[PDB]
Amino acid sequence: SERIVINVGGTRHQTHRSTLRTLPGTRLAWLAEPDAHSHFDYDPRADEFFFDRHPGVFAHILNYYRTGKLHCPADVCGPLYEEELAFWGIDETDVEPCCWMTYRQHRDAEEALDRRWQPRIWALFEDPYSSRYARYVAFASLFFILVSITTFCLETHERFNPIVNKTYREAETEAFLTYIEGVCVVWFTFEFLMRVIFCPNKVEFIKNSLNIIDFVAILPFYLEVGLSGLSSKAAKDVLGFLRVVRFVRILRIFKLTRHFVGLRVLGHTLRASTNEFLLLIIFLALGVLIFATMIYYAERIGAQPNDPSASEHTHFKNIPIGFWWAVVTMTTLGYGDMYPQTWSGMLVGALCALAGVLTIAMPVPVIVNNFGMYYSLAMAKQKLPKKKKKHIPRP
Amino acid sequence: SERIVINVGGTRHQTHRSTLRTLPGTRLAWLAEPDAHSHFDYDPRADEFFFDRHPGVFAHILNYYRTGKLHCPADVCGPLYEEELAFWGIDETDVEPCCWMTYRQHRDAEEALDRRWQPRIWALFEDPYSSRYARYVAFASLFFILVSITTFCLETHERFNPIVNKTYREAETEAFLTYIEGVCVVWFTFEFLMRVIFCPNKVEFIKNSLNIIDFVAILPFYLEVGLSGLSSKAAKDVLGFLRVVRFVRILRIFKLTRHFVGLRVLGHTLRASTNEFLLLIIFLALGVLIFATMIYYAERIGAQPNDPSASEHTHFKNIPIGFWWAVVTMTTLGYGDMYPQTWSGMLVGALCALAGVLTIAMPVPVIVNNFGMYYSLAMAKQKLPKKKKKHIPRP
Amino acid sequence: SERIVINVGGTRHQTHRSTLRTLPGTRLAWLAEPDAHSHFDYDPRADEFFFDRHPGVFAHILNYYRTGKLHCPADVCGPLYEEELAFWGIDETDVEPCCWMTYRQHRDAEEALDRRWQPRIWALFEDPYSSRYARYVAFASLFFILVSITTFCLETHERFNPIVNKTYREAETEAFLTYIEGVCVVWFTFEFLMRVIFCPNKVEFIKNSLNIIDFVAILPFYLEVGLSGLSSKAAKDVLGFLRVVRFVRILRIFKLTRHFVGLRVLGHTLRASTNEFLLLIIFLALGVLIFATMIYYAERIGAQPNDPSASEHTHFKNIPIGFWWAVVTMTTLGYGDMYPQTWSGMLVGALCALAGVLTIAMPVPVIVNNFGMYYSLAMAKQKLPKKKKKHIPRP
Amino acid sequence: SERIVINVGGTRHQTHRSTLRTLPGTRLAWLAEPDAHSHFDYDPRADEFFFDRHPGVFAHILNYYRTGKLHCPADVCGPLYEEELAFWGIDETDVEPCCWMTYRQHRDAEEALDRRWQPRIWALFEDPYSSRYARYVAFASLFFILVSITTFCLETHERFNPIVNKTYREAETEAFLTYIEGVCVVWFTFEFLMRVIFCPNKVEFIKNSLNIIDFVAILPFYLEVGLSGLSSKAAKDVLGFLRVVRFVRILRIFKLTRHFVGLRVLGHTLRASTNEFLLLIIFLALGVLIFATMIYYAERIGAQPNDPSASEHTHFKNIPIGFWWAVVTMTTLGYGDMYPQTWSGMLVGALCALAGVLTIAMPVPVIVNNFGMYYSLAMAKQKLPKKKKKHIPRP
Ligand SMILES: CC(C)CCC[C@@H](C)[C@H]1CC[C@H]2[C@@H]3CC=C4C[C@@H](OC(=O)CCC(=O)O)CC[C@]4(C)[C@H]3CC[C@]12C
Ligand SMILES: CC(C)CCC[C@@H](C)[C@H]1CC[C@H]2[C@@H]3CC=C4C[C@@H](OC(=O)CCC(=O)O)CC[C@]4(C)[C@H]3CC[C@]12C
Ligand SMILES: CC(C)CCC[C@@H](C)[C@H]1CC[C@H]2[C@@H]3CC=C4C[C@@H](OC(=O)CCC(=O)O)CC[C@]4(C)[C@H]3CC[C@]12C
Ligand SMILES: CC(C)CCC[C@@H](C)[C@H]1CC[C@H]2[C@@H]3CC=C4C[C@@H](OC(=O)CCC(=O)O)CC[C@]4(C)[C@H]3CC[C@]12C
Ligand SMILES: CC[C@H]1NC(=O)N(c2ccc(Oc3cccc4c3C3(CC3)CO4)nc2)C1=O
Ligand SMILES: CC[C@H]1NC(=O)N(c2ccc(Oc3cccc4c3C3(CC3)CO4)nc2)C1=O
Ligand SMILES: CC[C@H]1NC(=O)N(c2ccc(Oc3cccc4c3C3(CC3)CO4)nc2)C1=O
Ligand SMILES: CC[C@H]1NC(=O)N(c2ccc(Oc3cccc4c3C3(CC3)CO4)nc2)C1=O
Ligand SMILES: [K+]
Ligand SMILES: [K+]
Ligand SMILES: [K+]
Ligand SMILES: [K+]
Ligand SMILES: [K+]
Ligand SMILES: [K+]
Ligand SMILES: [Zn+2]
Ligand SMILES: [Zn+2]
Ligand SMILES: [Zn+2]
Ligand SMILES: [Zn+2]
Repeated sequence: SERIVINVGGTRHQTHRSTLRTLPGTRLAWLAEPDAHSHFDYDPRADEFFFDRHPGVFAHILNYYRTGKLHCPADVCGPLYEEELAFWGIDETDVEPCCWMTYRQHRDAEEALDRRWQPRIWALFEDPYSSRYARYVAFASLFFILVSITTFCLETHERFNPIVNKTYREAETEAFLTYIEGVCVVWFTFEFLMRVIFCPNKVEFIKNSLNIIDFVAILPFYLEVGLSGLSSKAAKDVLGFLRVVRFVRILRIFKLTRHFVGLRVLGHTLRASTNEFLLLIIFLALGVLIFATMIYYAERIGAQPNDPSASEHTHFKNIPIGFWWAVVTMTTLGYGDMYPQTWSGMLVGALCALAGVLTIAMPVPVIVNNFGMYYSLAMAKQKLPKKKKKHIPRP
Repeated sequence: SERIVINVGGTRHQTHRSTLRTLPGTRLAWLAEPDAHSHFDYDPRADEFFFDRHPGVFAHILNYYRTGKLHCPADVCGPLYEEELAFWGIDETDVEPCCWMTYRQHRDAEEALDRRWQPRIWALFEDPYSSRYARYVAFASLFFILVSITTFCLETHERFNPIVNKTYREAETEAFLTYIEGVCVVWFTFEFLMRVIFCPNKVEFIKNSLNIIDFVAILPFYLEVGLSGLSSKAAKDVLGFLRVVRFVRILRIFKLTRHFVGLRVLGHTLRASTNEFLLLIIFLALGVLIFATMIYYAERIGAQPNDPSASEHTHFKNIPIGFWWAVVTMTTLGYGDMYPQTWSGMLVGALCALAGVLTIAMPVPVIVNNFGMYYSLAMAKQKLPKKKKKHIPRP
Repeated sequence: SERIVINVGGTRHQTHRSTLRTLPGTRLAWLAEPDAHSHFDYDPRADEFFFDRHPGVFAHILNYYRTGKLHCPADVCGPLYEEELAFWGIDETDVEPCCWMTYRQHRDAEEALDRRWQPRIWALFEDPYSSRYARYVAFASLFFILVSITTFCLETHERFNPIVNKTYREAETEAFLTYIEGVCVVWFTFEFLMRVIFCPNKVEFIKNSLNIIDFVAILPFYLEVGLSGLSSKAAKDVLGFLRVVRFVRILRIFKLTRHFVGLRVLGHTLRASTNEFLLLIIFLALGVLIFATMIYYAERIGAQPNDPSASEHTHFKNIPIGFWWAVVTMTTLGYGDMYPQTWSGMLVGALCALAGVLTIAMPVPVIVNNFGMYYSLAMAKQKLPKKKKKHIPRP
Repeated sequence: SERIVINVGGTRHQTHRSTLRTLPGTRLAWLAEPDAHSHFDYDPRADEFFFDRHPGVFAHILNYYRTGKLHCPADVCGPLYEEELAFWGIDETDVEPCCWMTYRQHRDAEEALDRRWQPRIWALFEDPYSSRYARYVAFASLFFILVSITTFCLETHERFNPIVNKTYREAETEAFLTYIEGVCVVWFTFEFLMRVIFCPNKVEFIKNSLNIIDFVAILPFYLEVGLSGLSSKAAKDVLGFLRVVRFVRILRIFKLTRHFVGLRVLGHTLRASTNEFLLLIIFLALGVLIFATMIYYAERIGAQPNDPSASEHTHFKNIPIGFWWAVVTMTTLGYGDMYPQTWSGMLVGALCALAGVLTIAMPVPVIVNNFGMYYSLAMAKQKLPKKKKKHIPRP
């Protein structure tokens, strides 16, 4: 008589058949049919149906059935409630906004985070420490990347570019640094040559950004060597262009840091928080423009309409330079190259400081907390090494 | 015999009729009446009343009945407990302070966040991307707003105001920038004219701050054009005033950013955190005044009562300038235009730095966390698109 | 037979009499006695004892009885668990460290936050807005405090102290500012005189820090007026001392801000977080000393043992000045008056920057979070105005 | 018939014997054996097994049995769930990543935080305040450490090193400071001598870093005294070396601060967050290198290939100095000694500022939150003094 008792894991839940039918197409709606006594596990003597599930969360699922809103309990995790909803046939997109984010947190974080000697030669990058030879190769690669970066940094130092007035007063970098860069080049191009020759999935290897970086890093030395024969003025200009391009040597440390879990988590966080990064950029641009205009106008209060001497006493000659001042003041960087010198400009700068603090504190915590989730999940996955399931599902 | 059993969703709750009557005027108080056996769903054989509700939270409601204090469970959400309290007749303002904020969080966040061709022409701003023509119009508006802002920023640059000594050594802005601003004006005033002519709810349209901004942005060009005919000295002064007013061009980017969810969430957060903003302002003012006075006095320790040379060795000539120093030091901005040069002033500046850090870290986290709630709720509402209810309430 | 059933709010809990006796002196230990059948509410037919309490938390209390450790459920609040423990006779100091802080949070926050016309005249400060006359008096007091502060700030400005060379080239402040300070004095001393004459609890009134501040603020004007008659050189020195003491005028704004809930919450937070403030001070001192010594030594690498020219190229002449540099660099203030100019000093300064960031981020979040608790509780108490209890305890 | 009822603390849990056998080797798997009726507490009349445990968490353990995933309820603490899992034979390493971190938090924090007169003389450092004589000794040690640090700081001040041109224009520190350092030395070496003579566990005492620091602090004075007799030029060089080593006096304040709970918690946090510190270091190095290169190239846009005058207008002569600029800009320190002066360098500096803010805000919150856990746990352990257990385990 409209009375149905559901025994979920030893706990008897009593509700109405109309309440069960309120959500058609689900297991509890099917149970509310006159044929459930034969279509389900039914007890004639006890006059109740049995279910080997978790009653505590069945209570909340039946609360959805009863009221019309699907919430999520805070005493169990999202994955557990998801398994129970899947078993009961409840659509997980019915979760109310008051619980959706907490319910999805873990799944969202997981989504964000996720010849016979030819294989041996291709194993040079895969777990280099696994083999002694590959570990030694990795150590040599670290040496020859650090040395290349050091040579690139030193080539710009004035000590290594004494001015030669014989050939014409121009500068000339020392040749020993070039020789060290050359030995770096020969070793690193040996590695690149073996990687390119012994290369499965050629399309993927070419598309690989790290390999592209390696190729564009090795190109300039060869191009400079070849073009030196031409020894033309246009060849000199192209040599200058090649020197400009030589900066790609610093990008070979991303290969070294590619195995770092913190770096991978940071990359995943950057991919996930694109909206927050765009929000930060837009906020910063708005504040920069507004405060540059405000300081420009506050530093000219009481000035003549067109007198050129109005701008002779203020660092803020124009609004574009106020942009730089505003970004520096908003980031609390405060270089001091430009600062207000009037009372009105002083008030404007104070407002700029507080506004920058607040507008940067708006989305940076969101990005930081996303990074926290992803880092914690990665560390947990490390601390939980793969092992036997220990559980046998039913035949 | 004073013993009453309430069967809430299959779970039997046993309490005393005096306990039920402790809260008069509620459903459980009515149940505690001699006529509940006919006024409610009663089972003579089982001698208990049945309720198709959530027992887990009925336990806490009955705990309110039993002890006298209404708390809120942490295993269910505020909206769920609110529905249950509403059904049971419990006043939601009885929630104790230890649980009120958590119970209300979601509702507070939601409150904070909340001719035949004439409609087609009025659809120019409503979902411009919806129609191809309106999307093109929006692209053109973006172009003509960015170009206007660029021209306004460039007019203040010294490169575009060569000094003319013929007519009288004064500055004169280039005319090509004025011409580009003029084409910007003609397009934007075409848009404004159509918006004003085809305008439902004229009162609302006039009261609209964005439309007011548009009108005050278009006024100065027309006023300068008209007043140039007068060519009087007072007309020149009014032209200078119009140049000052010309700054309202930068306010036309708020129209572009008005569709941004981050901007709307920021606005809602600013509306909600007025108390925290006032607290921040008052704290900053107190600290600024106190530390300006303290540094003024610390830089004059051991000085003569009236010797004018006492202030010749310190940046802190007066307390008003100490205000600027104190705000700069409190925000950790540290421009460096003024800094203590004595030991006592050094100690005072250190105290200013720490005090500013703490007093700014007091309410900024509150504002940030409010922003976090509102942003998370808005993102959840986006991720949860409107769909079928999927639930049928009882006839 | 060692089997006892406890019916707590309709839920039957079955345990052993030895388990109940494991904690002597409590209600459940008494229940485990052969005389509980007459000393408690017992049901012979059902063979169980009845209790009109919350079973969900009785389960955790019985878990304490069973295992030996008292924990606190996260599905209910600390006050609720406290009431239940008090009823069951459990000592609340048995709570394990894994739950003690969460259990106590709310109570700790509450502890931190906590003639016939003679009363009318004494009501001048109590809710001044309550009476129209008192509100007008408060407005006048605000006016005469702001004006006094403005006069005090302006007296130090060079515009108001033109140098008089007739009487002897010394400075002399303008007399109109003194006259305005005098009218401020007469009004404020009228208020102070009425407060002192009509004064209940004279001991408390004298001990009041705000009234002490008022008296020390009014003293210097009278002392300067009286001592001007002496017109002696020692009198001039005492006049200079009185000018130094005149700074106490800025302390009369604490009276205005004493009614501010944010200010009161800040005071409570300062009282509560004394340990964290001491930790911050000690950390800062350690880092300052260490980094001052480190930078002093890093700026003298390769220098002569005693050559005086070693310190001619570095801002770090000594360690005491390195203290100032270190505090400025640790607070991320970066004035720029002193900075490393060597590679070793540069590394030391970088280490100082990161170390300061971390050591300041250590306890500042603790203080901030305490402030957050207290502010949230105060706002909740405001949002929950006093009303009828609505609940009637049993006779 | 495949139906088994488990009565856990008065609550009847009904499941299948196959469900119980899904996890072999556990208590519930043993219960699912035909001999459980004699191997466990069984009730023939009621046909159920009894367990004096917590049903609420038994429900989640049986949910593990049922589904195959072990989660952890959020309504109870990690230690409680750990005791229950241990009783039921469940491996605590089966906890899913969605709950592992919350389940382990407390245990991880605890792991991170963890003659007859000869003993009396050795009690000089153990609870010095316990005995009056030891408290006086501690006060004297504080005096003689602070005075030594003050003398060390003052010896580098130019006031105490007047230049002597008689003996040869070199500097000479005052002798009274040396005499005060000598009395400091005699007292502190008395303490060290008694500590070394009366010393249990000599190996541990020698290995103690604080005692090593004490010995290396006392060595230089004796070495300078002894070597002064030689009075050789090489002896003068070794005297300069000893002056350099004299810096170890500042390390004697770690002994004073070794009893501070905040310092111990900081040390534990540093030990625990090694991964986060390495992440911070690697992030900072990557950003510093990248932004130094970027600013170097942005300040030379449009410059000649080799013209020496290209670097005459920019602070960024090389990339190594850009390293210093980049670290200063990333930490928001902003000294101002070097800043971009071009538009491209300005954009690069802005990007550096935001990138530094974000990359420093990534792991610093993790370290801060670890510190928060450890500090809260230490304060809780203090607030919970050792007392009687009050609970008697079963014979
Ligand atoms: C420091 C910088 C970031 C500027 C300061 C930020 C806020 C103080 C302002 C700047 C832009 C403002 C927004 C600009 C325009 C709009 C659209 C406005 O909606 C409309 O105008 C639609 C029509 C109407 O009903 O008026 C709602 C507020 C909002 C989001 C504003 C909220 C407040 C904002 C974020
Ligand atoms: C850096 C700036 C913000 C100043 C430093 C802030 C705090 C160290 C001080 C400044 C003002 C102080 C408040 C000024 C006056 C009062 C009113 C006082 O109450 C009374 O005086 C009422 C009568 C009495 O019982 O004395 C309680 C403390 C409180 C809030 C003080 C708490 C401590 C405060 C916040
Ligand atoms: C930037 C400033 C704050 C200095 C850097 C802080 C930490 C890197 C150091 C400085 C002082 C150190 C503490 C100084 C001395 C001790 C006592 C030491 O215990 C003993 O020496 C007792 C006897 C023994 O077993 O050795 C335990 C570590 C601890 C707290 C140290 C932990 C690491 C600390 C906090
Ligand atoms: C301001 C500094 C810290 C530089 C900016 C940081 C991020 C914008 C960049 C710098 C280094 C990047 C990482 C460098 C290389 C890799 C390895 C890459 O994996 C591979 O290349 C493996 C082969 C392939 O499938 O391509 C995955 C992304 C990741 C972690 C990158 C993610 C994005 C990172 C963190
Ligand atoms: C060339 C004329 C020269 N003489 C003169 O008083 N002014 C002036 C006047 C008011 C004024 O308001 C201010 C003040 C601060 C910020 C600010 C404004 C704006 C222009 C209205 C918008 O942003 N600014 C400048 C001048 O610019
Ligand atoms: C013109 C006389 C001149 N000669 C002289 O010693 N002083 C002096 C003395 C003490 C002194 O205390 C200090 C120090 C630091 C901060 C501070 C104070 C106040 C005045 C009491 C309040 O805020 N300040 C200054 C002077 O101002
Ligand atoms: C007067 C002699 C002069 N010539 C010379 O090389 N030095 C020197 C040598 C090493 C040195 O180590 C450094 C470097 C950086 C920081 C630092 C140290 C300490 C002294 C060991 C402790 O803190 N410092 C200075 C000098 O001070
Ligand atoms: C000596 C030649 C001189 N003349 C000239 O235009 N350039 C130049 C050109 C482009 C350029 O791109 C930039 C700009 C900003 C950052 C940046 C780059 C890199 C080199 C490509 C990598 O990091 N930088 C510099 C010069 O360095
Ligand atoms: K800063
Ligand atoms: K700064
Ligand atoms: K700075
Ligand atoms: K900061
Ligand atoms: K500076
Ligand atoms: K600076
Ligand atoms: Zn919900
Ligand atoms: Zn509560
Ligand atoms: Zn616990
Ligand atoms: Zn889980």
